Amino acid sequence: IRIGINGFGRIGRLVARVVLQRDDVELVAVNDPFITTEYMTYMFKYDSVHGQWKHNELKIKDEKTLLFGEKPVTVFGIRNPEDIPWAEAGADYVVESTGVFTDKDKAAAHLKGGAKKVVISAPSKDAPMFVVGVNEHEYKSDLDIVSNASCTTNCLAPLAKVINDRFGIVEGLMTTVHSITATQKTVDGPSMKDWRGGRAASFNIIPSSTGAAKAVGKVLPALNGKLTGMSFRVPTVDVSVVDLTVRLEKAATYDEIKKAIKEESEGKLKGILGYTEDDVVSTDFVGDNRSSIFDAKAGIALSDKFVKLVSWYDNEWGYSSRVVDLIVHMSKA
Amino acid sequence: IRIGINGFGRIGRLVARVVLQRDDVELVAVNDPFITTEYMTYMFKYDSVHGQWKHNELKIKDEKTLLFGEKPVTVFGIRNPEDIPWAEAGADYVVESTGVFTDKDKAAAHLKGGAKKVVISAPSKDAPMFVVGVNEHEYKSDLDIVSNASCTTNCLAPLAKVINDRFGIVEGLMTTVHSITATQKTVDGPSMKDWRGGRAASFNIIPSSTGAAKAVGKVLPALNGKLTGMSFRVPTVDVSVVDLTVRLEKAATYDEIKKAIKEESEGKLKGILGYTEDDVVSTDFVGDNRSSIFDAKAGIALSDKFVKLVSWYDNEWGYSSRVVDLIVHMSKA
Amino acid sequence: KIRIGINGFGRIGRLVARVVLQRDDVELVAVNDPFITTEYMTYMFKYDSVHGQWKHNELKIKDEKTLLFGEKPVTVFGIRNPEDIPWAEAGADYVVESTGVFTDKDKAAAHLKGGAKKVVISAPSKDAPMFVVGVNEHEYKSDLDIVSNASCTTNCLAPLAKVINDRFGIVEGLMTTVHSITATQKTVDGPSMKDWRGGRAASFNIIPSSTGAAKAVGKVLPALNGKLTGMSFRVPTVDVSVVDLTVRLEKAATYDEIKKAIKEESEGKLKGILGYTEDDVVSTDFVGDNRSSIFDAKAGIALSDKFVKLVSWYDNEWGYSSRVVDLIVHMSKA
Amino acid sequence: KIRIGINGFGRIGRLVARVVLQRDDVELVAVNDPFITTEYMTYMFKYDSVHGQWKHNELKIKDEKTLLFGEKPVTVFGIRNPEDIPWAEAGADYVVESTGVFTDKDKAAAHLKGGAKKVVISAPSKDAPMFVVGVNEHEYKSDLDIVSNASCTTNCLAPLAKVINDRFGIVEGLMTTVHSITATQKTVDGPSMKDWRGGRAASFNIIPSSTGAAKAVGKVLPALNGKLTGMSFRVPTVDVSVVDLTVRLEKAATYDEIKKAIKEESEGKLKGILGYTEDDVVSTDFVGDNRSSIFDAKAGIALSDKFVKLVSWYDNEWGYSSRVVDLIVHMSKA
Ligand SMILES: NC(=O)c1ccc[n+]([C@@H]2O[C@H](COP(=O)([O-])OP(=O)(O)OC[C@H]3O[C@@H](n4cnc5c(N)ncnc54)[C@H](O)[C@@H]3O)[C@@H](O)[C@H]2O)c1
Ligand SMILES: NC(=O)c1ccc[n+]([C@@H]2O[C@H](COP(=O)([O-])OP(=O)(O)OC[C@H]3O[C@@H](n4cnc5c(N)ncnc54)[C@H](O)[C@@H]3O)[C@@H](O)[C@H]2O)c1
Ligand SMILES: NC(=O)c1ccc[n+]([C@@H]2O[C@H](COP(=O)([O-])OP(=O)(O)OC[C@H]3O[C@@H](n4cnc5c(N)ncnc54)[C@H](O)[C@@H]3O)[C@@H](O)[C@H]2O)c1
Ligand SMILES: NC(=O)c1ccc[n+]([C@@H]2O[C@H](COP(=O)([O-])OP(=O)(O)OC[C@H]3O[C@@H](n4cnc5c(N)ncnc54)[C@H](O)[C@@H]3O)[C@@H](O)[C@H]2O)c1
Repeated sequence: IRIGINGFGRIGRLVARVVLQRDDVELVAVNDPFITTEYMTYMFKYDSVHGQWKHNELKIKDEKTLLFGEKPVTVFGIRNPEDIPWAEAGADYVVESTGVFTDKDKAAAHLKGGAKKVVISAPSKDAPMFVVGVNEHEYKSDLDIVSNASCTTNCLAPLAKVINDRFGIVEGLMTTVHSITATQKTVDGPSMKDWRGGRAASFNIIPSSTGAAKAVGKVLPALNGKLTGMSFRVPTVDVSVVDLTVRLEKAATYDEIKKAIKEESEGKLKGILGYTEDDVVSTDFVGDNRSSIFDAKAGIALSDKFVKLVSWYDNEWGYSSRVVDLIVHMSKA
Repeated sequence: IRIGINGFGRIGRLVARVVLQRDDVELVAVNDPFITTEYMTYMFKYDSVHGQWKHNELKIKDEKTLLFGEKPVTVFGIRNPEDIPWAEAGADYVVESTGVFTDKDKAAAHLKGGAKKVVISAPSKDAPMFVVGVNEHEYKSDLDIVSNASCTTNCLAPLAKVINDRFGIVEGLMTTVHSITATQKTVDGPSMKDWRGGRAASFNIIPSSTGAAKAVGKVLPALNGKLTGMSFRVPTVDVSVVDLTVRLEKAATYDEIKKAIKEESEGKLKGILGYTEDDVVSTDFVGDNRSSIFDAKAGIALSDKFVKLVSWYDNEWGYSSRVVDLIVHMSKA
Repeated sequence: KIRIGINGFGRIGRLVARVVLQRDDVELVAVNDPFITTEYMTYMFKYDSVHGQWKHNELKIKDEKTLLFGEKPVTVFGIRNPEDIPWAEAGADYVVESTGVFTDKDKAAAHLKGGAKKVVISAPSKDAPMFVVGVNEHEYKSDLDIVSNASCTTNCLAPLAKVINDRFGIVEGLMTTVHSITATQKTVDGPSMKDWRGGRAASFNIIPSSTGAAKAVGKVLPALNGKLTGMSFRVPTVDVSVVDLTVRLEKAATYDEIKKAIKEESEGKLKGILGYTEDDVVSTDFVGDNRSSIFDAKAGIALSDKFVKLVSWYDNEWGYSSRVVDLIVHMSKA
Repeated sequence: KIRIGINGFGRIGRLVARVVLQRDDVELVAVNDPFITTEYMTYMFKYDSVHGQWKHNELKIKDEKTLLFGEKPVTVFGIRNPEDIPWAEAGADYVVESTGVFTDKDKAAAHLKGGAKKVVISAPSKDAPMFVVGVNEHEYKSDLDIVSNASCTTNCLAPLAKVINDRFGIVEGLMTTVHSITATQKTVDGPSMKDWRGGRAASFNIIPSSTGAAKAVGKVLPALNGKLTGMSFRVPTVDVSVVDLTVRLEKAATYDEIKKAIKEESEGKLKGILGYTEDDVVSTDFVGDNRSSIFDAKAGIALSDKFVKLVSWYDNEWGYSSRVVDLIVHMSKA
């Protein structure tokens, strides 16, 4: 299980922290043209949210290798995927976490290097989409390039599946309150694709567009077309919270809904879905590695068919775990 | 129209800025035991959100009077409402904006001074509740003490009334993303009444409880029991956004909903309800004095009976305007 | 008379424009920014996170070409390359270079090829002469093809440093600045090849950052050249900074006397440039303050009467943008 | 042996407790806070915005009375008045006074009435002697009924100031601190009768704030007494501060030599107290760092070899809370 990372960013570095820590996978190659080999060293070591790394990893040679205890990782800086030699240093698995190559077409440039699989660290217009714990088994050794969906979809689908599996969802609207990301700006700046997105990120509540509810349909067909949503970017560095307003087919009191989710959190969905009854706020989930954590005391019901459910997620650390879990599930057909 | 302010806080100072600016009202008395006469001078002058004041106002005498151009305001520091002599210096109208005296019973201590009316700057368990533009006409010269509802209710009811007036609301769930307030804490501290509320305010998304949807019923009886909601406190100094997920009786496309609201914003509800199609984020509404501003591009519809609507509000400045408008409407039966 | 052009419609670009538009003695001719659509330009100008909505005007007419500011029409350019900018072809005699990427004297010169008579660089340069208004803008000479309005920080420091120097003389001085974030920073830990700490998430760190401001003062105030050095920390505020000045003086003084001295100069030659407050100010109190430097009497502290620390506030965006307009005006007369 | 009591379960209260609980050489006996319910105490201890969830333990048993920390049981008090605190009745030999409201030597003494042998004030005092670990904790003498662990800032400054002083001697020095917000500040502009700027909304202002840290150094380091003075700015970060030191030295030096000197002392007597980094650090890099002062070589700047500026990082909450525990331990031995 040799893993390469394309784009050593929030997700890429975090995914590296996760990979290097597990004993069943190994980190073979990193690519990022914008970060020099040594600089990678600094970026990996220090982190504003996740803390200084607690094991070890340094620069061995002028530009080609880092040393983690005793495992070499080679370092590339290649602007173009097709010109990444994942082959010439092993790494059957590639995490595509640049944000520019989500088109299955564009991520395939990785097959041209020596790479058996590609995992895109975002939703794709056109790549099978899997969310661990909900539809990862729909996977096949014959799918070359795949997607781990998005952090929001990963938080939503697990709650969504359980909710519909047992009470059925007539209709659903989701709102997420979400932390800022690399695509935002420190001060009002240009972002042609999304205008509300150039506004100074830590000083505004910025409405923002999210395709996750339309994505839950595409990993969970019973719900296809039955949910949609929007988002608000707000000024926290990390952690987000999903807010789902749903209409239930079968009448259910709040307490019933509560321990139906508690059960799955203990059962099939342990490690993916969590459940809490504490008075948590978002810093409480920094470093939490579940996909979704249901917040019982938070949610609210109008009537036993109409209800609002709140679930947390650490958009960076949770989603990064799931990437590794997909990859491992991949290698075991 | 002589107005006194109890508790020279965010709302009280802002309401003072609003009163002093209008020509149809006058600011007679301010009470606040925790702020000395001169200090009031400093607090009124400078403001982190609203800017330095643009007309003028200074300390005349050791502890009893401030001078605004040529109008004296007397300054009290009395811990107990019943012992405030609103009489002995005029001021028929009192804005109760301390946050400790929302009980109609407790606000009545103001009638014991020389005061014809009291306006509570918050919801009351037991005081008639009015939201300008929605039910201010249900008022009577015989109601002694009143409530201007809450900032969220003031943002919600105007959208709510229009929505139900024309398409009918079967069921509604509201979420607000809301700025932090004086009740929150800079760092994790004690708040026995609400635990998620002691967590460091500018570093968390903090779920929080709101009675506004249950309050919209109590100024708009058609909707009584047909909406509820929750809130998220987030790290912006001012401005909040209401997010309403509603189920409509009569089918309506999004565009229809849009210009049905546009119309009222131009019509009956001008100055209370606004409408925009721009890419606004919350700083865009700092200083906006409407009750509610509908954000068209933001909202979303699943189906023509199920829809999500987004409206902004400047929790401090909008609500403070409305207080003055209630008071003025009061004095004119 | 006095038509102006702006290259780089960013924070300084748009703001210098809110200024040029509010004055009578100056006109806004055209703007260039290859990264902002003509309609986007109206959105960005109109709404501002720090300085509020713009309250006079203001729309566009030409599919891509022209913006109507009230009734004045501004020509809109989306052109990468500076010499490809036909400034004159839309009579733009003065060009504000607020791009951040052409602070070189030869670099800025590309604007002249375009048919343009002067280029003011809204940022310090390695070569272009540096003038700070109220300190040495008289060295301007009509020959200077290209100029620099130096930095926000140098504008807060210099005015202040002069009064202190020209009344008690500065022997030795060290400068710290507590500065707001800027567009060069990152929302989230990200790549900053030229400055590593500067890649760290901006609104959640106190970030040591470099500044030349204390040495630039020597270049605009050759009296002081070589006697000042400093550093900065970027911190999570959207706008407004503060200068922290540690100086030793030849001429003994008290805090009261240095306080009185500053007030004097404040209404003298340096009115509107150097300000003086004795209130309990905090940084939001200075948002939209057009003065280059505001001295804060109650904040500072003294060790001796020769060893002292001096506090000056400044709105890095608005004071500086005002100053650019000022300096241009003075170059039009002289 | 070494049982400890905490008055004021706040930021310093709860954190000194995460410390006392992690060590073997010390026990946590009981806590007092009239404003926190016994069950609330577990919530507040458990979850923390800056330092994460606590990862060893930990529950309660007694309706109101007792908390189980792993298997150690802690007695919970909700009592306003210090002398009403029967500390001994629950064998608590050492009392950490982290309330903020009893920093007076006679004020702290109320704890002794309660049957308690020593009171460490987690904050500087007007009277109580001030010891800074690694600088002068040896002046402790077994007679001292009551002690002060001084301030977070004095702990960052003193260690550093000594190395500089005892190798090149400080003639004259001025200190600035860029400091994180604390519980004394306000989310929103609100009343601060004792300090007006300190009432201003904390996460949206750079706030000038006062500090005695440079003068407290003289009281713990009488070599330096009267040669340092300073100020601070509070800024929108939740934890971690940085010290800005402007000093002139009798003994000429280079930046390299002062750099080498600090490193030396860093592993010498002052290991674990004074730290030394040459990396590209920012303030989050120091969250949960238990050292009292971390010197930052790349940040600082030098004017002469007698005029220099020195940068030290510090986690005001965690370093200080570690230090309190340290000083108590040293008082148990000596
Ligand atoms: N941050 C989150 O909460 C989060 C969560 C889920 C999914 N994602 C997804 O992950 C992807 C990256 O997100 P991020 O938050 O890490 O952003 P990021 O900006 O920190 O990472 C981008 C990285 O890619 C590198 N890069 C850019 N072009 C490259 C190229 N052609 N070759 C190699 N490297 C290149 C950059 O230097 C940078 O380090 C996006 O697709 C994003 O939607 C992010
Ligand atoms: N800030 C908002 O967005 C907002 C919006 C709508 C309603 N309100 C309501 O307004 C009220 C106050 O809100 P705020 O945000 O201005 O808070 P705030 O803390 O700034 O104001 C409270 C003020 O009351 C003074 N005070 C306390 N006790 C007093 C007493 N007994 N006599 C006289 N003065 C006393 C205080 O010194 C303080 O100045 C609350 O009821 C709140 O729910 C606030
Ligand atoms: N923001 C401040 O506090 C401030 C203060 C004083 C000085 N300055 C200086 O001002 C300059 C710009 O600063 P800013 O803060 O406005 O930066 P900014 O990023 O906000 O603005 C730069 C603008 O330049 C545009 N741009 C980039 N490349 C261009 C090109 N080839 N042609 C035309 N436009 C281009 C960008 O689209 C952007 O709109 C820098 O040199 C900086 O040192 C900034
Ligand atoms: N937070 C810091 O960075 C820090 C660092 C160094 C020193 N200090 C010092 O520590 C002291 C406390 O600081 P803090 O930051 O933890 O403050 P804090 O407000 O967070 O904690 C004070 C605690 O004292 C409790 N309390 C108040 N009155 C009490 C009483 N009568 N009896 C028992 N408990 C009472 C409060 O409930 C609160 O839990 C102050 O003296 C401060 O100078 C704080």
